[PDB]
Amino acid sequence: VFQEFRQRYEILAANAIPKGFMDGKQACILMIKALELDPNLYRIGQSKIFFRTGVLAHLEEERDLKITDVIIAFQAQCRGYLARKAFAKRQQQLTAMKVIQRNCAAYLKLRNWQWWRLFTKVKPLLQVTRQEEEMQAKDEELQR
Amino acid sequence: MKVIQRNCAAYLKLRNWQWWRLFTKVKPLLQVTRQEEEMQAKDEELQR
Amino acid sequence: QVEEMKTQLEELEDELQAAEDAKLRLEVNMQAMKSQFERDLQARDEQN
Amino acid sequence: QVEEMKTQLEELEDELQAAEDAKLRLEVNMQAMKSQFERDLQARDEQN
Amino acid sequence: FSEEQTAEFKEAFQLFDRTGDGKILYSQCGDVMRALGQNPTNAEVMKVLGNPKSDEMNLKTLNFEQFLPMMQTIAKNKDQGCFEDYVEGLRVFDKEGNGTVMGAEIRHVLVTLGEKMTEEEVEQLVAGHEDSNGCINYEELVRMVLSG
Amino acid sequence: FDQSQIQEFKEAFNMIDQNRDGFIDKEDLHDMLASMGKNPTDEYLEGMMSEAPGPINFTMFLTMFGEKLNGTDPEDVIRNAFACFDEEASGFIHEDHLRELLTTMGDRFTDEEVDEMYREAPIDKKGNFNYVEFTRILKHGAK
Repeated sequence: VFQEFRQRYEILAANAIPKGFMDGKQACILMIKALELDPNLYRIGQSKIFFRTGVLAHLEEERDLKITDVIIAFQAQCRGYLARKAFAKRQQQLTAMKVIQRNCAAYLKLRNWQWWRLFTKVKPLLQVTRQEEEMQAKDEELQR
Repeated sequence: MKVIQRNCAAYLKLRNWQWWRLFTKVKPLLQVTRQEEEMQAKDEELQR
Repeated sequence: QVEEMKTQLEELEDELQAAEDAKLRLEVNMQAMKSQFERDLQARDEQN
Repeated sequence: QVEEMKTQLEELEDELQAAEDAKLRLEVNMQAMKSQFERDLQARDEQN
Repeated sequence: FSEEQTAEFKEAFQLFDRTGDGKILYSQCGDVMRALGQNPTNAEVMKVLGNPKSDEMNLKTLNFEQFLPMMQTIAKNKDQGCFEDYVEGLRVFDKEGNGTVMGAEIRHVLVTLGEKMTEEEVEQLVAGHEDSNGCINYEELVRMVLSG
Repeated sequence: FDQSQIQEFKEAFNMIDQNRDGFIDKEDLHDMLASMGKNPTDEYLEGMMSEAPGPINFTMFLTMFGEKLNGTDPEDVIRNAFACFDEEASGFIHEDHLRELLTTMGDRFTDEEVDEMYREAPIDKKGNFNYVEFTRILKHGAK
């Protein structure tokens, strides 16, 4: 159809086309006139346009050879955006990791000290604070 | 019917024991409140 | 001057101990706040 | 010599104390800002 | 340039070191450069990377010393593709000019045009902005990428 | 310094100080482990009394467990850092994943860490590791 092809391929030569969009049929007529294509290679129509074989490939390539600039530009920009986003994510993960790291390294330093088995055998005995905190935790859990 | 014997014998031989009586005194004296009310509220909420 | 140098060393050791305690507490608080806020954002996203 | 050493130590102590006070103030401010941001994130999660 | 931001530069450089000394792979250092706002195409990267090959890029790392002239050459670009470029090109890339752009076509023409990227790259790029119409508002995402 | 930690330490101490003198002696831990099981060899007791400047007093072991412990973090922030660490948020990351990340996370880590972790963690039969209870064990929830 007129408007589809027009808005899709006017990138090739939109030099002097009036920005006020005239009749879509007339608009594509003038745009292909500017495109300098032989009439027999296509079929002008009252509602749609018809084309030969392989001509779209020529038009596709002519279109493709103009978009690469935008292609590579936005590609670099989006790649850098993803890069900085993943960078912030990984550095936050690394901060959390350093916290976990300090903790487990302290555990390493302490998992083997003899006092540990001793004073850990006794902790499960006294639980008055544990009893109370579990009472309130079960209260809110039962309410939920 | 051979597990009830341990329970009844224990309750009998401790009922006369004055130390078991002291224990069964001090718990209602000042100990039943916190833990007993906690467990009672837990059981009530669980049943609900 | 010997007494003054002793007092100065005492004040310096006191200030250094206070600064070390404050720095340890501040690092702990910063790490805790960061981790907790990140985990809360993650849990909120999971709940959404 | 001892007086010069004590003066150097006092200058170093004053400088380190000023630096540690600035660092502790910055860390307390950052912790407060993090707590406020976490509360705001919780409120925003509830609103969401 | 200046030591003004070189402190942040140093901490970021050593932040992504797999050896923890100041030697970071060529792919990785380009990724850091892109994360530093300066996000050029890998073409000019290799151009200023001594024109190496993929093997050298994945085996040879870089010190922080040569990293300064490297971002210097990167700063010689002094500009990249503009915002009006992206908005008008995406607007004219759609089929009907309906304020949006279809998704699958964007994914395809992104992974299969010019600079090649994996599918999950553009996937997590477009992720979150999807809609039942499949036509995402290119404007919000492009301004998010530009500002972000 | 933490209120909960200091209160539970002094609680366990006044429970183990069977003489209530504030001075921990061989009698206390000896009879405690005897009631628990095999009595401790007195050389172990002397080595445990070698850190303190004498009969372990209250502030003595207070300071010793402080200097041996000050620097860690409670399980809350541990599992907080663990939460965003996993996208599934169920706490079931893989242990070999933990290995491949520990080797270079921040500073480089060796093999003793990972082998000790695997030999002292309830890992599943393919690598998946759960920390919802393991981290609490690290803060002495069960061990």
